[PDB]
Amino acid sequence: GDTIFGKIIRKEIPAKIIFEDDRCLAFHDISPQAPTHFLVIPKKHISQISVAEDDDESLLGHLMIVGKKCAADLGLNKGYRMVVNEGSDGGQSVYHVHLHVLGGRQMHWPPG
Amino acid sequence: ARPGGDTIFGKIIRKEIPAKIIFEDDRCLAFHDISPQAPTHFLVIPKKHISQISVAEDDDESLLGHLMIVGKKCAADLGLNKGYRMVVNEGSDGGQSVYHVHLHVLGGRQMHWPPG
Repeated sequence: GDTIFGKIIRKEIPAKIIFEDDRCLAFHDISPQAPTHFLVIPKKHISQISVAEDDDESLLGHLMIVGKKCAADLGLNKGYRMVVNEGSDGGQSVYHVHLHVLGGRQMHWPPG
Repeated sequence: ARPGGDTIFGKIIRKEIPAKIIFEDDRCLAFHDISPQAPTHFLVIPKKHISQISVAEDDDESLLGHLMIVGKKCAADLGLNKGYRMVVNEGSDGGQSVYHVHLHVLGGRQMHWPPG
């Protein structure tokens, strides 16, 4: 089923967009957990990483490459953390695959 | 220059130091973390040495995606039916301690927010 991230992709509700191409979108998280906290999402509706297909491998890697390029452009020269949540134990909040990128502060261990 | 490099992860790739290996293919290796932060905590690493995600090349996209696909398949094979968290750390603020790219996969308990 549709999600709020689908609405963001379709431009039906606002988001602070950092980068877009034909296959993904990066935008600042509405509930940031670090001075910089953004998401990179595919335009294809994959509901969760556990259901991603083998043919999705390059697309998933593209999310990470876009994420690292956006992080550099946003000035995260001291580093950052990338996160994908799956399911209830993973704390996944929206059932549309999304890569979190967080930085601008020391990230701690354990990662939640 | 041995394939995989001489970080501990390169040594693990070449079977020069022991590891508890879950899965291995021509591109990557999954093995259990020695300092687990959850009841299940493993790492997926490429066999190609890339020091950190910030220096990955555009042509590394398929490999990076493969780490995630292998991570999710291993998580299912290990019975993480209630979910899990995948983490890549970059540099000092990310807490990266080994400069060979690695994907953490953690599960078997409720993970909390923020993720560190």
